[PDB]
Amino acid sequence: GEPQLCYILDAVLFLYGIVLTLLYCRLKIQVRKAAIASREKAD
Amino acid sequence: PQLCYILDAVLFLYGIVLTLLYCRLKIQVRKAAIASR
Amino acid sequence: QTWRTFLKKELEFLGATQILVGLICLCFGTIVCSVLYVSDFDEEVLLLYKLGYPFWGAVLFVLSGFLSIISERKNTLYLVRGSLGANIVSSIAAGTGIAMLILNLTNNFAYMNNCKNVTEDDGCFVASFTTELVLMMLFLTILAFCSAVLFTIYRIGQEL
Amino acid sequence: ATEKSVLTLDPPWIRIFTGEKVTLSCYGNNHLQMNSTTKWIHNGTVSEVNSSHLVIVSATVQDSGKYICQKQGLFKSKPVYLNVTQDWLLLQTSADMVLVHGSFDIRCHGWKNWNVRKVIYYRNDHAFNYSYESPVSIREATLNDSGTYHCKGYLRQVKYESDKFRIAVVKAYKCKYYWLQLIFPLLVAILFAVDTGLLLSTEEQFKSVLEIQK
Amino acid sequence: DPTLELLHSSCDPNAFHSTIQLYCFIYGHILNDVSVSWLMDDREITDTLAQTVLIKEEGKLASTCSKLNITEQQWMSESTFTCKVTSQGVDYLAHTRRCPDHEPRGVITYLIPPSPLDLYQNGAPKLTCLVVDLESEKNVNVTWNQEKKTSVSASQWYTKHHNNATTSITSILPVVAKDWIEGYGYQCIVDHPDFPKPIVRSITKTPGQRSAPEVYVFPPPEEESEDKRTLTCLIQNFFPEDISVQWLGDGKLISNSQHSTTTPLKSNGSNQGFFIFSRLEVAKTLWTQRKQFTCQVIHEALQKPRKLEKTISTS
Amino acid sequence: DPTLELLHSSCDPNAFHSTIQLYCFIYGHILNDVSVSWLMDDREITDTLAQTVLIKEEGKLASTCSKLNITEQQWMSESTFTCKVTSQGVDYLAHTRRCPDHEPRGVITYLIPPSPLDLYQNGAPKLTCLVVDLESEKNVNVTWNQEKKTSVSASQWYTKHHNNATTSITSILPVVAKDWIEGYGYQCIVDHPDFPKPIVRSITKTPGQRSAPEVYVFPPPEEESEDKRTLTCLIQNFFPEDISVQWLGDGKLISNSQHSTTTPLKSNGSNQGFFIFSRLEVAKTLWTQRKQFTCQVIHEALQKPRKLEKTISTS
Ligand SMILES: *[C@@H]1O[C@H](CO)[C@@H](O[C@@H]2O[C@H](CO)[C@@H](O[C@@H]3O[C@H](CO[C@H]4O[C@H](CO)[C@@H](O)[C@H](O)[C@@H]4O)[C@@H](O)[C@H](O[C@H]4O[C@H](CO)[C@@H](O)[C@H](O)[C@@H]4O)[C@@H]3O)[C@H](O)[C@H]2NC(C)=O)[C@H](O)[C@H]1NC(C)=O
Ligand SMILES: *[C@@H]1O[C@H](CO)[C@@H](O[C@@H]2O[C@H](CO)[C@@H](O[C@@H]3O[C@H](CO[C@H]4O[C@H](CO)[C@@H](O)[C@H](O)[C@@H]4O)[C@@H](O)[C@H](O[C@H]4O[C@H](CO)[C@@H](O)[C@H](O)[C@@H]4O)[C@@H]3O)[C@H](O)[C@H]2NC(C)=O)[C@H](O)[C@H]1NC(C)=O
Ligand SMILES: *[C@@H]1O[C@H](CO)[C@@H](O[C@@H]2O[C@H](CO)[C@@H](O[C@@H]3O[C@H](CO)[C@@H](O)[C@H](O)[C@@H]3O)[C@H](O)[C@H]2NC(C)=O)[C@H](O)[C@H]1NC(C)=O
Ligand SMILES: *[C@@H]1O[C@H](CO)[C@@H](O[C@@H]2O[C@H](CO)[C@@H](O[C@@H]3O[C@H](CO)[C@@H](O)[C@H](O)[C@@H]3O)[C@H](O)[C@H]2NC(C)=O)[C@H](O)[C@H]1NC(C)=O
Ligand SMILES: *[C@@H]1O[C@H](CO)[C@@H](O)[C@H](O)[C@H]1NC(C)=O
Ligand SMILES: *[C@@H]1O[C@H](CO)[C@@H](O)[C@H](O)[C@H]1NC(C)=O
Ligand SMILES: *[C@@H]1O[C@H](CO)[C@@H](O)[C@H](O)[C@H]1NC(C)=O
Ligand SMILES: *[C@@H]1O[C@H](CO)[C@@H](O)[C@H](O)[C@H]1NC(C)=O
Ligand SMILES: *[C@@H]1O[C@H](CO)[C@@H](O)[C@H](O)[C@H]1NC(C)=O
Ligand SMILES: *[C@@H]1O[C@H](CO)[C@@H](O)[C@H](O)[C@H]1NC(C)=O
Ligand SMILES: *[C@@H]1O[C@H](CO)[C@@H](O)[C@H](O)[C@H]1NC(C)=O
Repeated sequence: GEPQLCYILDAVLFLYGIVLTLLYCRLKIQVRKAAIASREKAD
Repeated sequence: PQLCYILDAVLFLYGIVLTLLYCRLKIQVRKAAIASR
Repeated sequence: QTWRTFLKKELEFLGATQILVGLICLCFGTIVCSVLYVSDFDEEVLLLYKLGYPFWGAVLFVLSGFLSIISERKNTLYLVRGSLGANIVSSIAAGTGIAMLILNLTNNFAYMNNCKNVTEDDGCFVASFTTELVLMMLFLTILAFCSAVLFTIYRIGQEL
Repeated sequence: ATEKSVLTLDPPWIRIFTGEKVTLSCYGNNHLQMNSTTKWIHNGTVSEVNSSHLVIVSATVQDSGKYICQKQGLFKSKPVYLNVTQDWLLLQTSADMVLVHGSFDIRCHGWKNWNVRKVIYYRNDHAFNYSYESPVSIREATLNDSGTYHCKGYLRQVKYESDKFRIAVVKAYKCKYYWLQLIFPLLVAILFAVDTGLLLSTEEQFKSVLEIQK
Repeated sequence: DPTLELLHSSCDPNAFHSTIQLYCFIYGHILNDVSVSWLMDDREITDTLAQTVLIKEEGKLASTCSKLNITEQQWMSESTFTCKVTSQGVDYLAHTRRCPDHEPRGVITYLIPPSPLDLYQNGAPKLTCLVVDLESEKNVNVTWNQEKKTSVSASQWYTKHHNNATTSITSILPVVAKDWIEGYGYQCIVDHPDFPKPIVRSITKTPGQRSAPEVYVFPPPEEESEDKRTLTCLIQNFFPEDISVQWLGDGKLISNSQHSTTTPLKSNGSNQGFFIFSRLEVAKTLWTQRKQFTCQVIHEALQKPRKLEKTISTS
Repeated sequence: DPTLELLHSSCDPNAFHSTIQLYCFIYGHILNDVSVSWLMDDREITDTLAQTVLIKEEGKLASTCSKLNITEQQWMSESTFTCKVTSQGVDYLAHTRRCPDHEPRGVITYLIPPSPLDLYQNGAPKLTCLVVDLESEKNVNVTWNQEKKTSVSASQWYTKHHNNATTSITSILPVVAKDWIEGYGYQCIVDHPDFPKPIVRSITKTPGQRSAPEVYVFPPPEEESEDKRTLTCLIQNFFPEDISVQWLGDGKLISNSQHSTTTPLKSNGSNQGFFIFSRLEVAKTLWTQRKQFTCQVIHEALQKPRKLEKTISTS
């Protein structure tokens, strides 16, 4: 009754956290690639 | 129970704030890339 | 040129994903081995935490992802084959991990079926904790297996 | 499918005197197929006993501890905390933790099964039942039954007081590893803290490249 | 028409005893006329030990001692041993029994004699049956047996609780004052469905010789410059120990707050009696008020109205 | 060598007498030499009830009987009685007890603090550790524990075999009064290798504020009636109840049997005084010998030498 609610709550929290972490890693990879390409081309 | 509930609330607020900041930064970087093209 | 042009960022993204999956898998392994490795609890419920699979899989994932990250910066033009082989063997490692995960999942399902009052003792509660862990690790291992298969097919495409 | 195992005490009192004989029986539906041996664990030690019934003719101080029985093909049973002392008077109880609406038996016992008369049972230093010779087994236990119990009686015609024993009657919150159930929250927070650091680095590098790729 | 005397032997602690012995003495019965038999549970005795030996010679009368031995099991069963004598076609029998054990299930029975104050002066005595250490007020039967004078007086029974999980039962029987002086019996019978046998407790006025109490009151020796005053009243040579004390100083009765009475104790030989001290403590506000102080005593050995007053004046 | 038998009647519950009849028969006692005396469980009765009569006369052996009335409560208390015959200088014992339905009442230990008389006036305080109901003195460990280790010690140990099928073991610990005055606990440990744990007691000076007693001696309240005169000593407002009271006659100590000290009783006032009375009966000859008496109370709260003497004269 009471523990399963927080159970599923933590499961969905972990799933959303993993999704957001992959999204932020993709953003970091994209921004570095863009920065390094711009610096190499301009300089 | 209540402890994981309050942690869930603060973590949902944190995730919403981070998602909004990520959306703003992604929009900015997409606009910059479009201007670069 | 579909994946041939898409890979330039996908390789790095999936390598970072592999690093992340390895880190949380190692975290689970260390935490459960430190806390949930008492002799009072049975051995069948902790199927994953009996053969050394968590540590070995985390080490393999971390090493393969690190090699992929180093190779993505064009280092000595040699680490491409090493990363390809590392993720190739990591594919079999992830398959074995999936088999162990499903075996532990069905064992924990049987144990929970034996439980009646829903965590009426330490055994049923730690069984629920273990099946939680099994579900996470299954999600993380599915992600890692997708990363490994994508990286391996891409590197096969390049090496032809 | 494998089933769970249960351990029963004879007598079912988890607290016994030194030298008393106690039988621990492990029948957890072992009859799934054929007869089989048993595994006994006491303080993490696999004793050389493989019988359904383990008999302690003369219990000692060292016999106290954590007992677990396991039938072959079956999971380990619930642990039993055996407590053996050497007092004049003892308050034997069927169990130490009782769920809501449960029942548990309490009986005051003397040394070497001597005659014990005019027994008064005190809960939280407050008497609740005066029994001549009968046990005071409680049915439909609630949260108000949780506390410290002790029985004061007459050995022969000498007044004695037993040692105080704490019996916790609570809800299904048996608990122990709830701090791990802080684990998903803690892991996401660490994970969310790592994401926040990544966001800070990403925005700093974005500003830097914004002055670079301007 | 002889005299019967049934005496069962001891169960000696110093040595081992398993041959508990019974003697039946017949006195004054006809010479050479002995037909003594033994009767247990209204069934004829089976043991051959039925000796009938002539104690001595009493002319045409005689004295006969009947001897029997038995084991603990024959006595621990609480049987009905009797010795029946068929003398002149008349069956004389006397019943002997193992006495019912006090507190059979741990209940302690106190049955207080009526206070002399309420029995001789107030005129409303009461017999108190005060059974304690019970478990519940279920089928607890407290009955009053008024021996000789059955009367029609009823009883008032009630319960009282404490914090020991021990229910107490108190029964009050209002009796007539004259009957106590006459000495007729009274008994309280307690019955419980866990009890093997109902228990019986009886007492009347203590037998003995009545001695008129002597009362002496002492002046306050407590150094009047001080604050408190102590009053001493000594009552000696009174039997039995049942006695009542009161203080009616300056009219009305002083409540039982500034008063105490010493427990009765036996005198050092000589006259068979007791001595008691009553101490009354007062302050300066109550003292030096030109009042009286009387130490009134009530005892059965006194003449009617069983009141002796020793009075001192603060003047 | 006369033989002794001892019998009793049981209860006869149908009639009220509330008395058991102990009958000690002595056969073969030498004529004009029987001196049968009755003894409780080391609680010799002072009641004047013998009723010794001759049953039959032979010339050199004869027989005799001794009679006691005992209250039902005393007989129910599992107390042992005994008739003792002192013939030709040798004693003979015949015992009786309502023998048990249970086991011999376990084991009981008593700890007696030293009396104030030896604690403060004739310095030799000794703690008493006395264990009763022991089956036998076999490997009985009797040790002691003191808060302050002063060596010496050398406590005694002696066992006495009672008639009550039991033995009592007593140990005396000689202590100095200074430690008791300052306050130091002591524990007596008795261990028989049939015990789950040793039985340990604790004796310490009773905590609380010390109150200096006030002692008043009263003049003889009686008149010129010869017989006996009564002397009263009232001691009030002292703490704790550990007190010693004795009478001095012209400097010489009067024996204990003459004087009687009443049991302490809680004082009604807010002082916890435990007021006590002591009575002394004096024959007419002693009073006419022009004697001087002294109350010699001993208490801790008093200054050195902790003795309060109150003098009462005759003139
Ligand atoms: C749980 O608590 C209850 C109540 O506190 C206990 O019940 C008490 O039990 C004791 C012991 O049995 C009782 O003490 C006895 O009381 C008798 C009746 O007292 C009445 O009369 C006196 C005057 O004589 C009044 O002052 C008093 O107020 C009463 O009206 C006394 O007669 C007894 O004394 C006699 O026996 C003793 C030996 O026991 C002798 O030494 C004396 O000389 C005397 O012959 C005795 O004092 C007490 O009265 C009970 N309480 C009540 C309210 O009745 C339970 O026992 C306790 N539970 C357990 C397991 O102990
Ligand atoms: C077999 O027969 C023997 C015969 O002697 C019995 O021995 C006696 O047993 C009684 C009771 O068991 C003893 O009485 C107890 O004595 C204690 C110590 O006595 C000293 O101190 C008291 C003052 O406290 C003095 O008056 C006395 O003269 C001694 O100097 C007392 O402390 C006991 O009182 C305590 O208990 C009563 C209740 O019983 C309370 O009301 C009191 O307040 C107090 O707490 C008690 O009076 C007696 O001393 C023994 N005699 C000897 C020589 O040892 C055996 O008991 C008996 N055994 C059986 C099984 O029947
Ligand atoms: C396995 O663990 C149990 C505890 O559940 C041990 O039993 C405990 O230890 C001894 C028995 O050998 C008992 O004696 C007491 O030991 C403590 C130290 O823990 C000491 O301070 C006391 O003075 C006393 O000697 C102890 O009571 C007992 N625990 C309980 C609850 O009864 C057992 O010994 C362990 N196994 C081995 C092989 O040591
Ligand atoms: C097993 O049995 C033992 C008895 O041998 C239990 O130990 C007892 O625990 C109680 C606590 O409920 C102790 O009471 C407390 O003792 C301290 C001592 O200083 C005192 O200060 C407190 O006021 C309170 O009285 C008791 O002393 C103790 N007994 C012994 C011999 O140590 C134990 O709890 C039982 N259970 C387990 C799991 O061990
Ligand atoms: C335990 O196992 C041994 C060896 O297998 C066997 O000899 C013994 O009989 C077993 N115990 C019981 C109670 O069957
Ligand atoms: C006490 O124990 C008895 C068992 O004889 C039981 O019937 C009763 O309910 C218990 N509680 C009370 C308050 O009497
Ligand atoms: C439990 O005990 C507490 C205090 O002893 C009391 O306030 C409370 O009402 C009790 N529970 C119930 C359900 O009455
Ligand atoms: C009967 O018992 C008494 C008790 O001691 C004994 O003296 C007597 O010898 C017994 N009678 C026989 C015939 O044994
Ligand atoms: C006496 O008899 C039984 C005893 O168990 C009791 O139930 C009943 O009410 C009593 N009756 C009277 C008249 O006292
Ligand atoms: C005392 O004993 C004698 C012995 O004959 C008896 O007559 C008398 O009634 C008894 N008195 C009491 C008060 O028991
Ligand atoms: C008693 O105890 C003392 C102290 O432990 C010990 O020295 C002695 O051997 C014991 N034995 C006897 C018989 O007193």
